[PDB]
Amino acid sequence: PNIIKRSAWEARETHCPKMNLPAKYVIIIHTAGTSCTVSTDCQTVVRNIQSFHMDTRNFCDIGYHFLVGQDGGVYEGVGWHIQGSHTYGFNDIALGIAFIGYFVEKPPNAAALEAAQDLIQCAVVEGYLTPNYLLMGHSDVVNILSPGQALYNIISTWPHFKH
Ligand code: NA
Repeated sequence: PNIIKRSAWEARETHCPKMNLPAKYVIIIHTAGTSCTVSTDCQTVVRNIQSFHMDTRNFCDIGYHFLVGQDGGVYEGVGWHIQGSHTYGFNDIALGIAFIGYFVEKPPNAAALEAAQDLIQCAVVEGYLTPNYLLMGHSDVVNILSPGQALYNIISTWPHFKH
């Protein structure tokens, strides 16, 4: 897919750690904030995410390698060659792809989903991602207690658990 570069959304220039390529994992994330369905709005959101990550979160740059808007566009975060700040303990081996929006109740539209799969496939073709890469959701990294793990299963039987 034709990637919308940092220059397009007027990203703040930085000098961050380099990425270890090819990446071996793809971690899907959602920004959990507002979505965007037209390019101009997506550029604004991406720019504001970079500012928040840097100024408030103290990250070196925006934490995602790429972001996907519901305009069907793929937006360069830090890109292929820069380390992410999206999932601690995996930022230099995992490509963090974040869907712009909140997708708990509804999924991103077909345009966004297809753009994401196209990006992942292209990553392998170009050598940015290993052909035997592991795809997972943000919560799937083992250090984040999640469903299926022994401890999670036990606390899910405790009072007040999600109710
Ligand atoms: Na986990």
